[PDB]
Amino acid sequence: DILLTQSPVILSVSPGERVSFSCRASQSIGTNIHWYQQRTNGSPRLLIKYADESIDGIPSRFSGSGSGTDFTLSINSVESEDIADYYCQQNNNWPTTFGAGTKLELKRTVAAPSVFIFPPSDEQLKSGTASVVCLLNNFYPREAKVQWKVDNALQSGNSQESVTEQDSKDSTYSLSSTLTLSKADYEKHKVYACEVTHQGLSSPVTKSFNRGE
Amino acid sequence: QVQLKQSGPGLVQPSQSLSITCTVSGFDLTDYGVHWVRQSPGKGLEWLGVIWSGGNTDYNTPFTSRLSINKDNSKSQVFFKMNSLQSNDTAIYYCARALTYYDYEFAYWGQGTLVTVSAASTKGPSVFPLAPSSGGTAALGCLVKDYFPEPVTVSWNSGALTSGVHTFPAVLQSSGLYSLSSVVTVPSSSLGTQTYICNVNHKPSNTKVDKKVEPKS
Repeated sequence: DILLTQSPVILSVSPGERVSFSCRASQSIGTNIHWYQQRTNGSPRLLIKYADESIDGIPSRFSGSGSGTDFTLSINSVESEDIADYYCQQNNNWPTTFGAGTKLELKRTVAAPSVFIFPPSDEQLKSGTASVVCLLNNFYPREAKVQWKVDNALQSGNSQESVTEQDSKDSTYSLSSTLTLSKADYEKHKVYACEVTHQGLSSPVTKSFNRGE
Repeated sequence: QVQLKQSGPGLVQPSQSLSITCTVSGFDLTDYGVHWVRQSPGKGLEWLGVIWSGGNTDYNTPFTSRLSINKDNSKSQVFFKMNSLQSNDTAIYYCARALTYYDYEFAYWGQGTLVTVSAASTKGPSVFPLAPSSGGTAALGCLVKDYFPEPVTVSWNSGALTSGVHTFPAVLQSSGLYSLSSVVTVPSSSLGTQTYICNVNHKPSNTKVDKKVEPKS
């Protein structure tokens, strides 16, 4: 089977820049390459067929070039909504095969998170478990640190977090961290605090609540 | 308009079979092949096979002895069946149609079917409110906890509220169940007038829950 090698693995660029994706085939495939965009939680979207041919409904900023083994997808002036994984596909040789993808990330200015803390619901506490959630909204860059404290005891290992993909309009991330305790432990303590460190903040931000206030 | 709509996500037990239906519209199955492609978590695409206009099939080499594709032209349905699933067959499965009857440039795709291969039980989520508390903006949300397998869909106000929504990737907890949060930021002055409902659907367990979220008294 033909192996397609896409480079780079991750491409990080600013809005308005020209960007190029490389796809290299293990042997010559003529111009029998097609390209796809796949946005977060989306289906692939055909951008270019047969190396350089346009597809109805695809913006003019997308174009393709190449012949033989070395192919290029170009976005001439990248827009925030172009964040996606990009894949090449060959079909000179059966079976049709796809590259492993290049992920396009967009740079933007530093933006501090807005931080919010949520106590566990009374409904959940009936179940015997307390989830405490700290939300870091619309920030950049992606790196951030959440530290949980319960009555000034540092919590370690009993939280999980996840981060959204970059927003298609503003290129920010958001992050949710969930601290999980038993009901019994939750009701034995008063001060629940999430401390957030981020490049955009001159000092760490703490959001806290007192249980029962 | 050309569309391909696939059956819902769900769990397959190891060594058992996967069955997916792709229902097409805006073209006739007698005029186009329908292809199947999967995508393993965090990976690229793998072409599995095709049922052509006239009913012939081709299967990619790894799948020739365990895949069958059939169709019903009169019902615009294509049936994908794969036997003997193992863990590493966990993937999003897609049906797809090419631009031209004989070709492989996939202009039209199904929405995908997430198939999880695991020995575990299907379990529906509990939904808890992330209540707003006291720059004019409030955040609120829903915690969708303790479900299996993925995925869950969350909308707000029956799809009418999309601005400011962030639905997070699920985390796998040490229990082997998923948990996810979905949040939205809204004007604080809307909290007394507007209702905020998160609509949660876990198709694998046929669990739909609408949860109202509001300031705690």
